[PDB]
Amino acid sequence: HKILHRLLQD
Amino acid sequence: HKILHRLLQD
Amino acid sequence: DMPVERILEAELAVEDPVTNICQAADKQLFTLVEWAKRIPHFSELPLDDQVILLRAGWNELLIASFSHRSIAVKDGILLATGLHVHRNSAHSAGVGAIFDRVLTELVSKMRDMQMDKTELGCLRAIVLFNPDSKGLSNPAEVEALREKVYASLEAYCKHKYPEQPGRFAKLLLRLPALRSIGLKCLEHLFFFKLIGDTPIDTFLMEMLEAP
Amino acid sequence: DMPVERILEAELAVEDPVTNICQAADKQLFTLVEWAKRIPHFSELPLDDQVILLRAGWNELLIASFSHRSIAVKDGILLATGLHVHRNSAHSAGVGAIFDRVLTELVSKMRDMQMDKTELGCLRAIVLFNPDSKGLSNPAEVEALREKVYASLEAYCKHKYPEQPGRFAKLLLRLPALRSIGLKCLEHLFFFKLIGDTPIDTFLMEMLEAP
Ligand SMILES: C=CC(C)(C)c1cc2cc3c(cc2oc1=O)O[C@H](C(C)(C)OC(C)=O)C3
Ligand SMILES: C=CC(C)(C)c1cc2cc3c(cc2oc1=O)O[C@H](C(C)(C)OC(C)=O)C3
Repeated sequence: HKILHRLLQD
Repeated sequence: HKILHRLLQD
Repeated sequence: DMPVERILEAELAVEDPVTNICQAADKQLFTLVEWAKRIPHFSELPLDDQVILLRAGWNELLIASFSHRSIAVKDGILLATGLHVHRNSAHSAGVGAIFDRVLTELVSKMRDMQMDKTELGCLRAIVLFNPDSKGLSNPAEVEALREKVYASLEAYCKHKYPEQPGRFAKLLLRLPALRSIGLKCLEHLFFFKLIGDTPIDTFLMEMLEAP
Repeated sequence: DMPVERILEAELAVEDPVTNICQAADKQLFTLVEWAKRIPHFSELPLDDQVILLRAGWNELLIASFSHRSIAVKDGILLATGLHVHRNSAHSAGVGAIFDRVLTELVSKMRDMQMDKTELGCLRAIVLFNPDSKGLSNPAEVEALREKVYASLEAYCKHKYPEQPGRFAKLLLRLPALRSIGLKCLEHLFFFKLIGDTPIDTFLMEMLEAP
């Protein structure tokens, strides 16, 4: 789930 | 819905 | 008025594994009608609205009942037929995913909080008085009855469990789980009907009819 | 601690019709992540649990938001893209049944009770902190946060609306409707994806991925 992870990272 | 009606009737 | 005493009375008055489950479901549908008649003010609703409410609510109502019945058993459900369905048996019949949801989201949570029979009865009465049910001649009347149930349930919870201020909300917040599980159980039932190699008795079959 | 002030802040910080709806959904998914980061203690959960919670909750979260956004409009929904979807347009696109459910079970009910933004935010925070979400490394931690939200929501309701003792329960009892509507909306989304003649953007598409 790359988009979600990236957005949550910061 | 004959069964339900009959059972609710009494 | 909506006394929790009358709601508990109603609960106490009525007290392939897929096949056994479906047979149990049909059996309990008869018992469900008698339960509902014992819920204060239900019998005084128009007959067509009684029909709508039970047709809308039967699966969640039955699911709540067998889930609470199963709190003292590990990795299984107790059917009203006296039959036990083990997690393993459910899994081996291809219905493991939904069975596990019942165990984790309902049974184990009812067990964890020691949901009592009055609370179960009230939750079931709330489900029964579903004002969102399509076709109701007077939704406001059904909304009113639901309000009376949860007013009474909260009072019961505050009096019986004053040490647990969040108990009332905790009870209500099992209802979304019950709704989703009910919907998935229905999906399976429609599939069993479609496939045709699971016996479905007359009352259960009637519930799978269109409005 | 779970202050309703911080939850309202989060709400205020983020403030073929099927195509427009899907485009709006994708857009709002980005905004949803930012909303969740502003919900107290969410960011301090393991990253994998943040992922699980948002993947489990996104549709209900988005549905709650557009439903409350639409309370001042008749027979329609307000998308965050600035676009309005009229009941007639939804019906004419073959999505009338689910659209009508949103209007009757969510929008009209939010309108009837004048659900405020703090209450909406708290309901959304409850949805977000879903301890039934599969794969959570610490469900008890998520359960704890949900408990904190509904403890705070109730306190808010008792203070702001002392004349409505049943308001708190009334708010929580929209959650089963939100759950069922969310599930049906998801079913439609999977169908639009399957059929292939509705553009679905990357984040929305990612949400339709398997775990
Ligand atoms: C195992 C899951 C599946 C999906 C097959 C499934 C289960 C299921 C279980 C029960 C039911 C209907 C069901 O429909 C289903 O599709 O009503 C029966 C109860 C309420 C137990 O009656 C008694 C005896 O109390 C319980
Ligand atoms: C009309 C119903 C159907 C079934 C087609 C349907 C509707 C639907 C609607 C919205 C959605 C996903 C949806 O999936 C659906 O399948 O997220 C969009 C919102 C939350 C509005 O983003 C904004 C702009 O706030 C709203």
